[PDB]
Amino acid sequence: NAKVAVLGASGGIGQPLSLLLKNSPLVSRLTLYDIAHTPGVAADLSHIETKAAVKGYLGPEQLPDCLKGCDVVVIPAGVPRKPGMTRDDLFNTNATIVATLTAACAQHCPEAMICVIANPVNSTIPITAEVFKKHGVYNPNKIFGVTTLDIVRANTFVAELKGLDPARVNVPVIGGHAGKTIIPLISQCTPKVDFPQDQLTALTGRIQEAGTEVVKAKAGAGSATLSMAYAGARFVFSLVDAMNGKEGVVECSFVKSQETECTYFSTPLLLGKKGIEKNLGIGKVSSFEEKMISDAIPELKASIKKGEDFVKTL
Amino acid sequence: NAKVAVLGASGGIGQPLSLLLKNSPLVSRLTLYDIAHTPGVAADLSHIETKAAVKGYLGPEQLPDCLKGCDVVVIPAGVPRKPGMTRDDLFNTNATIVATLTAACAQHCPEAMICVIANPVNSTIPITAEVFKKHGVYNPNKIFGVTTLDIVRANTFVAELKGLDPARVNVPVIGGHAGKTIIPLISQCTPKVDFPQDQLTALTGRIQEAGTEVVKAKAGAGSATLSMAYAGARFVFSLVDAMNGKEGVVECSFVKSQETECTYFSTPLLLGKKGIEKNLGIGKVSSFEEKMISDAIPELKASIKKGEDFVKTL
Amino acid sequence: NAKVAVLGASGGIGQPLSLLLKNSPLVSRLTLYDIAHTPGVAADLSHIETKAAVKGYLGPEQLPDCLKGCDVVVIPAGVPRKPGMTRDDLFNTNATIVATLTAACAQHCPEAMICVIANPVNSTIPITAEVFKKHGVYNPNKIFGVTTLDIVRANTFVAELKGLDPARVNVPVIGGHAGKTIIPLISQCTPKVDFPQDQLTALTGRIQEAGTEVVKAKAGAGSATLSMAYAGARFVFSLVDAMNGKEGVVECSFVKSQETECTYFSTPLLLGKKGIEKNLGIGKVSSFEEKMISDAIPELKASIKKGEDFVKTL
Amino acid sequence: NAKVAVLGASGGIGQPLSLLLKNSPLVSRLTLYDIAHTPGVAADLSHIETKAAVKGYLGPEQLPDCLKGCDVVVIPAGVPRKPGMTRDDLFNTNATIVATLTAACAQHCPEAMICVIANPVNSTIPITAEVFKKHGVYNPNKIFGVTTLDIVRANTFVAELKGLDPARVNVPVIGGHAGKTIIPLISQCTPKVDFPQDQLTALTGRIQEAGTEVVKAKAGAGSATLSMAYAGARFVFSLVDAMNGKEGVVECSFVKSQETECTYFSTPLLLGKKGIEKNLGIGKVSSFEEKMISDAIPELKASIKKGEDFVKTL
Repeated sequence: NAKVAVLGASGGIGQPLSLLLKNSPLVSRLTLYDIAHTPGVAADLSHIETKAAVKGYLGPEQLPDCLKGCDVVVIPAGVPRKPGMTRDDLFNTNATIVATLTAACAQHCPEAMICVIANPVNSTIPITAEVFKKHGVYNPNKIFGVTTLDIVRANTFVAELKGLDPARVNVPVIGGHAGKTIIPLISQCTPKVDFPQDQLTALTGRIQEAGTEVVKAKAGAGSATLSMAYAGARFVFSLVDAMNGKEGVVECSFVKSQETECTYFSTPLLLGKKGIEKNLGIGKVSSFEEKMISDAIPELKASIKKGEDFVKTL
Repeated sequence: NAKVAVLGASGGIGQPLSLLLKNSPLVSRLTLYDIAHTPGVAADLSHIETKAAVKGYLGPEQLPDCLKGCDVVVIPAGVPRKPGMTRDDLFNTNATIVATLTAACAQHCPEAMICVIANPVNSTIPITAEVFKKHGVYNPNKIFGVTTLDIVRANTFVAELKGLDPARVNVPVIGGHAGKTIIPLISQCTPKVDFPQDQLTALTGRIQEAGTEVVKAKAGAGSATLSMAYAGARFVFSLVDAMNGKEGVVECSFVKSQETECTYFSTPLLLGKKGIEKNLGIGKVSSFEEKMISDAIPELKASIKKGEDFVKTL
Repeated sequence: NAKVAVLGASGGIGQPLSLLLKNSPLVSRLTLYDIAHTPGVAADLSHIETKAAVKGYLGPEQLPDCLKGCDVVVIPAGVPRKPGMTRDDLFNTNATIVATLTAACAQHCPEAMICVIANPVNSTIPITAEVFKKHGVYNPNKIFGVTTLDIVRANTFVAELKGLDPARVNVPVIGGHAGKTIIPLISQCTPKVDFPQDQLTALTGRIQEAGTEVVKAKAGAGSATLSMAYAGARFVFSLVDAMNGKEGVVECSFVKSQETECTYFSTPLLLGKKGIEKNLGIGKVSSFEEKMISDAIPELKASIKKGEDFVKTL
Repeated sequence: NAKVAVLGASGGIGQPLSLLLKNSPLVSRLTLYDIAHTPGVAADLSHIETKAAVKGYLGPEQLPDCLKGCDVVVIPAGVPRKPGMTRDDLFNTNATIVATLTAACAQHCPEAMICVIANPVNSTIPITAEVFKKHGVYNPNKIFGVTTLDIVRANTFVAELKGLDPARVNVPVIGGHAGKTIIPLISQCTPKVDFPQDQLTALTGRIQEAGTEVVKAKAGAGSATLSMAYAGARFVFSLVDAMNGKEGVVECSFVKSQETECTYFSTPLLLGKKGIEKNLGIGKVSSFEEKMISDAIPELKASIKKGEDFVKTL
């Protein structure tokens, strides 16, 4: 079974994400990293009656030990938004956080699956790749920008409008994770759904700005933590099931891609033992959906460039 | 199709508990109450792709709306311990919180299952019962002091020592929830385990002081939260399974009892459609376990009387 | 010339108290101790344009370095109250904190003035004294329970009612620091003030419950911090000035005594180079005030015994 | 008889600031505003034996009552930096906070002195000015960006290197408050000091990034709070002294200026009853200092226009 490392385990996302991972029979070893509180979070989780052995590591001195033999590394670490902030306002802090932590992964568990939640994902994935490139252990099949929350939100909002059980809805979401770059493919939704354009546009904008909606609702107490923990655990479970030989596992994720002109893009991915087995690509989309893909590419390029430029300055 | 209310849903226990409940197909409605942050927590959780309708309530005016029509109310509300404190040290603050919240339950959802997590459970359950008596709606088959975390700990520690799958381990734990009153019935464990005496003594002590162990490890940042969320969720699920007619559902819980001279006591309970179907009692125990029961009684009685006396000062 | 150590410098009282000490011409060196955040606190304060050299220490291993050569040790360390709690609810944690910290003082700066702010003062001073006795380093003229806040409050409340400037009001307060052990001597007030018995009783009760009123006003966010830092600073400045040879320095403080049948009591103290120069005693009091002293004695003796018995068990 | 309002009085800066203001004989009315905790902060502070009347206000509804008849308004409200953030990263959040609070000032106490601590000061003072203009109550003599912490730091560092008492050191700092816009005029220091060129660049670098060093030293637990409180208090005292007719009070502050190409600039100001009595200007500076001024102007203009643009789209 899998050894999973959580970098930033003591934060708002990290604690409940670590709880969901500990509850899973797919995990046998769970290592927790942060700069504060980890030993306490680990002692807490270690009492839970599941097989996953839990250990907390504190400070960069113990970071190498945390990473040894890891099959998957999830990185919820990062500063959350306050009302008013854009995801780009977090770029500077989260870029150096992701740069520092992915360097440690490249040095200590370069063969591991790397799942980045830290925002803005549209720049932090490029950063992760370039950091891995500079260490000479670059593998684009094992680096994932976790955009799963966008799919989870689309499913819920569609299900609510159509009176369906969200657990049986699937809405592909492509592009990236910002405004802007979030493209819900309602045309490719299962079960098949039918919305008027004004209702479709409202639904689309709702999915696009759902992160901001939660920031407003929290009124300065941060951004999505619990739903983000759910989405992160879902993606890790999908990846680990696939690594154990489960067939047909498809998740959208922001990865190194030659699907569009963007070197990085989020599409549905067939997962497996090497990570990305096959990029299933964008597929058949509406004219409305195609317009969005075109409007988003400009921003994606900037975000990719910004992230790549940041690594060169190091 | 269960409707569940969480009173204290914005706290360290409450948030991860609410996440676990939201993730469950047993829950169709999840109402969250606190004095702060509930709208943000509910907005966060409402995005998760499960059927449970989530709503946040804030302030005294909204508490009745939160409770109306509930099948189960879980009360993690309360102040946590710091290193050096006993659970009894929290009595004066948490007794008032439990009194107020359980009074609201007696008025607005008297038929619901009331699950009290707030410590010290040995006194706050007596408070809850007396509050329900005052409102003329006391049903001892529906008031539960959640001691599940002790069983979860016992399962984990037994499994670690013997090298077992803790999912397969069930250790009955009786008495109450405070240092000396926690009595692990290792002799009644399934699968049956034999420990040499020195391991048995260290194991029993470890279970009894497990809560203090986590408080120490957290070093001033509170008590167990994530494992208490796990334990609380587990107990709610067992209760909901029983209400849906599932047979053979057994959980230990601190309830109104006849087993000893203590009017409240924790034993294994067969659960059913109206809560406690049958108190299975203490059963056959070792001499060592019998001695531990004898030692627990005076402290239990003292904690029980304290709770009763507090209600008489209201 | 004075070197002052602050034990608990990162806490709610500790940070503002450290700020006030940093701003004083009397302090040459300011060492700050805590189990978290001290380096950031020391760095923050070291930027202030005063002569005191500031350094932050972190964890028990660095406590000896923090204490070496200290002239005055201030101990604001400890857990604050939440609404509902009494000061004795903090006993178990704050007793353990005080016994540990004062044991380090007795070893590493036995000659220093020990100013204890940690509550309950009526027990924590007896604890401090017993720890110094156990190390064979007894000086009852150097151990102070900081009750200054009671005098500060009394001054303010009298001043508000009579329309005076609180800066020019002085009210001796004797006894201890908990509920009815707080005995303000309004008869000895300067300037002379005329209160009828009904207003006198209201004013006295206000002074006695002032700490509880702040806890209620803070509604879960702790106890008095800023006013406590002010009073702690005032007492440390008075003590240091007396150590500089300043004449006629008098402050009420809870110390080991033989003024009443309590072996510990707060009275006006003439301070000097060796700490307590002379205990000025109670002086002449009204009948109302004599009754309060008599009613206070049972509670004080019990708190003293509780504190002393705590050290003997360790 | 100065009435002082503190907007953001419950924050890390606001609480110790409010304490220092409460301790001063210059203040007669102290009104505290925030969105949480102010009643408790005011209760705490109201016990201190000084004459300042203290009142806590809570939420936008009580903001007019807080500001009514104020002579000075100090605004420490704002999100603090975490390691890796620039002050400009805080812009979107803090620009909204400042625009809201200053609009209320313009509506309810338009003749008061407005002192903004909220970062980035280089943009937030322009926001304040434009907001006041939009209400037609613009007075450039009464709006102050509090840069005093830069001077306090410069004094301390100079004094440390030269073995001087920092209380009797004065180093003018000009420009703005962000990165290279901080320009310490070591050539104008009193007493006169000579530094070799290598030390001067190091000394200048230390002063420029001093805020960042405290952020890193706090390692995620915020930015400077206690030194900022000290600096905020110093500036308010200077300004209040001058309003009572005290002569020769000089402070550097980021104000509306015609001293450079920039609309706003920090230089030594002579303060008076009207606020800015006279802008004392940059004065004679070295070639090194002239170079820094030249390099800084492009960044200052950008920050200025950014803040102006923000208000122009409300």
